[PDB]
Amino acid sequence: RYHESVLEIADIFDQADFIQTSDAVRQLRALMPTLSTSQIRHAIERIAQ
Amino acid sequence: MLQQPTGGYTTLEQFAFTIRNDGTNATPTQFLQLLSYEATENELVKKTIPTPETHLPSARNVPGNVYIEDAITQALFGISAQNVNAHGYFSRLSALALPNTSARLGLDGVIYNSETINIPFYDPAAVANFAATYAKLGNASTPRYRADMIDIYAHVGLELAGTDAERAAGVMPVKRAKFDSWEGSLISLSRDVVNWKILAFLIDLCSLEGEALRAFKTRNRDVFRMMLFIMSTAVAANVVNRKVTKRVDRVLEYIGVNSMRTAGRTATITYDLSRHEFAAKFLQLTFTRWN
Repeated sequence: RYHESVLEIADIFDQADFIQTSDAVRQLRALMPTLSTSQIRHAIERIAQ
Repeated sequence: MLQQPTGGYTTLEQFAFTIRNDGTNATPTQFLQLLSYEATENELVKKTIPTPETHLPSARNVPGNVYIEDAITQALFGISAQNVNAHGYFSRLSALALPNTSARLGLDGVIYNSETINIPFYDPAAVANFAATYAKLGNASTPRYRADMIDIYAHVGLELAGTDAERAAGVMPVKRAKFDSWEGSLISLSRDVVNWKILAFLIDLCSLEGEALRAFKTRNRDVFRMMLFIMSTAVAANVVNRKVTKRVDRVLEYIGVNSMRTAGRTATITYDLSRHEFAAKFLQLTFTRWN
């Protein structure tokens, strides 16, 4: 009786001032193609300018 | 007239006092607990109080329908009052203590010349003993007669957080108040206390006698503590907010010491310089008469 796939959001702490970001940021990340070193450098430059 | 009820004018119930604990009102007794006390390494000594010079301003009768009761409640608790210490209103009041005067204090708090039918008031004898003592505040401002400030506050503190072994003794360690909060809570309670008809609580603090008094002080020990706290807010210097768990908390920095200004210009109600001149000479009368 097999597994599945979920997320934890680091709710197992209950200590404030940490874990500010939530679940949703991860979902956005696993949607774009895998960025190489030179691509990341380019992407940083573009948003900056 | 309503004559006077024996056991207080505050046992009537038509006019009482309820702090608005957010969406639901409550009683002063019920509110005091939400606050805890932090003993710091500072100490105050209970200093004795000087007598008040007897020389209340003479009688004038300019025609104004003066709201003397409304003015009083405004300065002590009111949010940013203006021209509180001006001379004209009190002088008119002092006419009140005079035996045989066509000038009756309205129940609602407005003073009149002669009288009216449609409006019921307090019997002339109840007000006579009242204005005998609170007319004096009027001239609290004069260079010669003016009252202290940096020292009456050694009493404010014992009452707000006075432990019973502490008001039994003389000295109390400097405390630090902290209680639950709703963000706009300090201003919110100050907006609310302004309508208590604080006249009623005072016009009977001079009429009640030896036994009726012993019972009065032992019941309203809260209605007094309340206006004391809200007043002691403007005075203490630093307001620090603590963000714990999912809660939010307000700390009032030092219950017993006149910082001399500010409190929080935004987080609370502030006292001008013509306020320390007033609230001081006020406490110099209620406290003395109170104990």
